[PDB]
Amino acid sequence: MYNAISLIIILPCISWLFPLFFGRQLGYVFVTRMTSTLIIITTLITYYYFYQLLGNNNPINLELFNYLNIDYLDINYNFEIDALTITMLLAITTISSMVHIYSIGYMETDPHQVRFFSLLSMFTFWMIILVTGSNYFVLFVGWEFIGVTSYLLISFWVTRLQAM
Amino acid sequence: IRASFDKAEEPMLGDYPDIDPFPAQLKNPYKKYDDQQDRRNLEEPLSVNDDLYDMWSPDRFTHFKNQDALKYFIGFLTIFFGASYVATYFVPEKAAIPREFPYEGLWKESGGTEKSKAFFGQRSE
Amino acid sequence: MILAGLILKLALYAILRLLLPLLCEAQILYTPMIYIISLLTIILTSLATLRQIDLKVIIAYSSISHMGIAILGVCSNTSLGIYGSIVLGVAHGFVSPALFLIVGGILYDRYHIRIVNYYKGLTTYMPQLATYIIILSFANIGTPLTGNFTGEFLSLQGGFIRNPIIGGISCISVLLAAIYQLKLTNKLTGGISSIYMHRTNDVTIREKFIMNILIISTLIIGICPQIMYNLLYWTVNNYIYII
Amino acid sequence: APQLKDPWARREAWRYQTNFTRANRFKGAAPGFGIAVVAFGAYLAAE
Amino acid sequence: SSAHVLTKDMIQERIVALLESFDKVNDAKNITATANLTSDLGLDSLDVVEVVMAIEEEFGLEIPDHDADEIKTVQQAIDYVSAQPAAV
Amino acid sequence: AEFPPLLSQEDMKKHKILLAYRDRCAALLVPLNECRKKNYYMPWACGHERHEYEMCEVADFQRRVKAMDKLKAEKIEQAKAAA
Amino acid sequence: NYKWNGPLPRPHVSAGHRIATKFLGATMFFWMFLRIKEEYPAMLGLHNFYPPK
Amino acid sequence: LFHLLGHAFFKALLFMSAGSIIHSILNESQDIRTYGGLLSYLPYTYICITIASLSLMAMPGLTGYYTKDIIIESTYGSYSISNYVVYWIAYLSAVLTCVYSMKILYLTFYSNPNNNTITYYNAHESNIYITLPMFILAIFAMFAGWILKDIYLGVGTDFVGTHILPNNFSYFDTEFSITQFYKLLPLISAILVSILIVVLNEFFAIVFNLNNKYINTVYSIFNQKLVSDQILNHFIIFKGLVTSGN
Amino acid sequence: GGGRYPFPKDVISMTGGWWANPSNWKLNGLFATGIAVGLALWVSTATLPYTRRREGITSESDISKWNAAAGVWRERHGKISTGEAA
Amino acid sequence: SHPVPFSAANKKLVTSMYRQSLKLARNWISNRQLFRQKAVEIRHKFDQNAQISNPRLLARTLDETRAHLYEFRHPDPIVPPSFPGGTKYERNVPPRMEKIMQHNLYEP
Ligand SMILES: CCCCCCCCCCCCCCCCCC(=O)OC[C@H](COP(=O)(O)OCCN)OC(=O)CCCCCCCCCCCCCCCCC
Ligand SMILES: CCCCCCCCCCCC(=O)OC[C@H](COP(=O)(O)OCC[N+](C)(C)C)OC(=O)CCCCCCCCCCC
Repeated sequence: MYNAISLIIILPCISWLFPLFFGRQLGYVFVTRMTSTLIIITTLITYYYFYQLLGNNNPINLELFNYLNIDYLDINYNFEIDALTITMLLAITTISSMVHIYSIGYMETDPHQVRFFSLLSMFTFWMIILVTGSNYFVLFVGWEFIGVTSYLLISFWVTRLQAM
Repeated sequence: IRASFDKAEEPMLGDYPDIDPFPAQLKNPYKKYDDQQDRRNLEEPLSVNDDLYDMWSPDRFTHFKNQDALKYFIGFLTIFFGASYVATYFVPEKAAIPREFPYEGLWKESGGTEKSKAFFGQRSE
Repeated sequence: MILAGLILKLALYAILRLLLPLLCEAQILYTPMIYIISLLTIILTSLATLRQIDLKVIIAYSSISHMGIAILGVCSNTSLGIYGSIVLGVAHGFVSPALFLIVGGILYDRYHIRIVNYYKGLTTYMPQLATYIIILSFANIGTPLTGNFTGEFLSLQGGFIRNPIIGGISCISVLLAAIYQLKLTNKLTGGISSIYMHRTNDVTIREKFIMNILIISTLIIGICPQIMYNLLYWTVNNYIYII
Repeated sequence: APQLKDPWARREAWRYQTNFTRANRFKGAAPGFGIAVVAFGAYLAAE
Repeated sequence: SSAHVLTKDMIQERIVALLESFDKVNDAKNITATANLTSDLGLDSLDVVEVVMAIEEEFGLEIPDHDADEIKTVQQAIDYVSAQPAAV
Repeated sequence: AEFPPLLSQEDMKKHKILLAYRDRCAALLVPLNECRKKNYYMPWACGHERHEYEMCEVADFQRRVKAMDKLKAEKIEQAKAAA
Repeated sequence: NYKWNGPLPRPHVSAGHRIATKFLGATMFFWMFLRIKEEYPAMLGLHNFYPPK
Repeated sequence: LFHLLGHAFFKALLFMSAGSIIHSILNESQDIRTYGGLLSYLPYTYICITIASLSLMAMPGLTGYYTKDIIIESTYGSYSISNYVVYWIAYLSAVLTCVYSMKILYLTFYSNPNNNTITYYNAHESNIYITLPMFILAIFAMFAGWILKDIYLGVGTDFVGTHILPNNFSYFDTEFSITQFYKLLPLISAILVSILIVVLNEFFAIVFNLNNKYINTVYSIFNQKLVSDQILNHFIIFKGLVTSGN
Repeated sequence: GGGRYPFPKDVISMTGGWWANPSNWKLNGLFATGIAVGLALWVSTATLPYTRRREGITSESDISKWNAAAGVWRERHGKISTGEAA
Repeated sequence: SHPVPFSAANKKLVTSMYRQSLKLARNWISNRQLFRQKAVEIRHKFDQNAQISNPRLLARTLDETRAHLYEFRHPDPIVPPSFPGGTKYERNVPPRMEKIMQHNLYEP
């Protein structure tokens, strides 16, 4: 019951989605710690995965269900952590964990902390989907949704006209 | 100032007031307007092309007039690229040849078939 | 809702059922004129949308654009063109009714006016309406994992196959849809609450029911479009005239 | 000949007095230099 | 963190100090809440401008003309700086 | 010979060398990659093997330098045969 | 005790900031010197790979 | 790829130090012209920002040296002849790197104060939640390069096995053809111009304050992003909105 | 808390709203951590079978067979490689 | 035109020009010493021509100041963060406290 790749991909999704559903019930305090801690667990998975790959260098895959098999076009939701992917993950996962811990002290006094932390983990999860995907289509998903998430984060102060 | 588009719509206004547009981005921010964000008072008349001349419209720049701006932008670019071309005539020669490889340019390992060596054959040896 | 969702889809069903199985040779001869007309429909209607003032009219113009993409695909003489143009019609008949509900049975019910100049700053007092606006706006423009992307991509595959130039110059719809939709979504969800508008209730459960149905359906076909193939695997090949 | 005095100088003087002089503005820079010099000498001695 | 707040007395202490450091003042112990700039303290019609520019840099503000030219008194300046929530 | 023996095509295919490194010097790249794969690609680990492959390819570089010297000499000769 | 024109006192920075600042500066400058000692010929270009002429 | 990994470590650190600076000041300003001399007040934020700036200036042993100088070298080591110019353009980009870094360091820490007084009474280092990430990222920007240059920039690494065309491989020529002049001038200049513009800003500040009308206009060009921000809106966006309304 | 200002209370969002910190959050935090952990476990155990290493799955003899059959089809259909037509 | 040399309107005008010139110096110059030097030089340049009586030469001088100030404009002026051209203007606006007006007789 262990999967580096499954845990890399689901834990950020948990930290993005659970706050959005449960934030009024959990409060900005616990949300800051839960998203921080889950994204900490993810960074440890990637450092240890980086060690193992240096030992062996046979990338793991994850072949999921079919998005479209119509006619001369098979697109599955495949995923993989190769060498280039594990380096991009080291940057993403480390920087995102630091920022989730730094944005607790920076965003205290801000009323809307929950939506802020949910978006940070959203971007993290979607870049993870970018670097991982074993087809150009799974890349395009992460391409679009990080630009979406960037719109929301840059617009985090919805009253400030220039931010919009 | 009434721009081209805004005085090509003169024949069509009928009874509407032919206002002289002024973008809100240049209006004094320190005055108290009813709508302080958009810098508009309540019953302020609107120009026919107000969607261009409000705050949600693209930002104006008041430092450089746009023609001189275009001169400066294109002049910088052309300087850069022309220097980068001219300086290809003032280039020293390489101190060593490109590497070369044993098996006839590795045509076999590049996916050759003894007739496509021109397409796939790497450097001689 | 009835119009945008279904009556505009009748034109697509009319093509596939009357115009292609018969009149095949006229299709393969007059297709380039169709590509002219669909391309002009896309770009000009999108640019016409950039300078409108009424909310409901803007959603209407978007419907013209997505149908024009769907015509590029169905009139492309390819399987992926048929399966995309159909999926555009389905996902469009999920997304557009939601937007017409938001701008015609929510805001117009509360404040009885459709001019953008009044509307600003809904996010403060009407947050759930903000969330729905942005989700539906990003589904309208064709953000992936939504049927309005999978249909855009497939129709532009087939339009690129038939005429690569027109099928690639029509990829700017990916941009222009974002322009005329986000210039609006930013205004509504953005800024300080409008002085002209007082407060009213957030969305009620009836409308939340509707929007959540219309979003679950498009997310499903955006996540696994292959479910619809079990009905259409014949139709993607009956109407292909290729020797 | 070109020389004039500012009426505010007593106000603008604290920008040049203690803990803002050409010394104190450059002391804490290279904050840990000396300890590291000593350790690098110790480690070269440890070779 | 930034656990700091302004008060009418503190604004008054800073304004009089700003004026005590000003060489073109008549002399000290004329400076008070009721002090005029042109009559009591004996200032030109540009020293008032320099004093207002000084209050701006001191309390971190931006005072336009229509709010500046009406400052003809120190207590007026105090009530003004008390009427900006961001008075630092 | 400053170079070691050239590997055959099949041992190259066996160790899966990259084509840029599939040259005269490939014999010493193999143990280096094995020691790196063993030592987890740390820098303090396989310094000897790195030194060997580096010196061998430096020898190839010097050979190529002398060939460029020959080409320059030949072209000057042709030039002062043209005049 | 606020001299609104006077010479300001020394700031009362904590120990965790004075201790840690000195630690990072120690490790930085030590890592620089140790790398420069073991790697000066490479960064200075003293090895002449070119053949003797 | 290696410069990406470094560039994350020595840039996110900078943005975090910028936040701790901006919050130590009362009004949360983002202007160096109103920062001054927080060095004695903010030492921990200072040591962290200067680490990143040196990891940006390619100081020896830091990640930026390994990640950046080697690209400046392959510009010379490439088999193509016309890439030689790009060495100089990269080199000018480097000396500009040391310029604007040391500018922020002087204007923010070494210079004479330019705010009021109360800003300096209430300046204070920020909480544990801010420091500890800057600590760890500082460790990464100090050590990651030497720890991972055997994987990425190594000789025959095979970790990232991208199928390079042999004809285009130049890393051996890059490391060997390069001479002393073309291996030292970047590092020398990065030290020298850095220290120099510090000396000018601290002793001969007139040099940056001539108030010439032909220098100040060039400052106006390089401010406002080579007026491209004004080209875009007026000639593209605005002539799109008008065409759209047409 | 620090820096606060009034806010409407009837405004309801799935997120907190303004400075959301209800006086029960320890219990709800327990429920959320439990669900999240159970979900992560269900996902990892479910996706285990669908994993594989890039290599080691397909023997090289099978690859040689398949490439042989490729040559057979190519010559039955009388096709030539890329570049030979010169 | 009639720009009177000793009236309130000219006073407002010249005070505004003096404010603007000082802010331009503060924005253009980095160091503080040189800012004070330029400030004193401007106050000298003003006191030198505070004495004029002919309206014509006065108005010519005001036009010269307008051209000078236009010639040393700054594109990125220093402004406080919490004030209009700043980075923290309408960041967290306290929402106006309003009561729920109703629109329908059956729906909330
Ligand atoms: C004339 C007919 C054109 C038909 C074809 C379509 C052409 C491309 C699209 C242009 C059409 C006009 C678009 C108008 C949309 C404007 C919407 C709007 O009102 O938002 C304004 C927004 C900028 O917002 P702004 O006010 O500047 O805020 C900054 C202050 N913080 O505006 C924006 O952010 C800009 C969004 C568009 C970005 C397009 C950038 C293009 C730059 C191209 C440079 C060349 C690159 C080379 C390309 C290679 C091609 C081979
Ligand atoms: C992928 C399929 C959909 C995934 C599920 C996403 C919906 C979950 C519910 C979100 C509720 C919420 O975000 O709150 C709604 C927020 C409220 O802001 P607030 O933080 O609560 O503070 C309240 C302070 N106001 C009242 C001043 C704002 O309204 C907004 O400001 C507009 C931002 C919308 C964020 C959208 C979330 C990201 C989803 C984008 C994916 C396309």
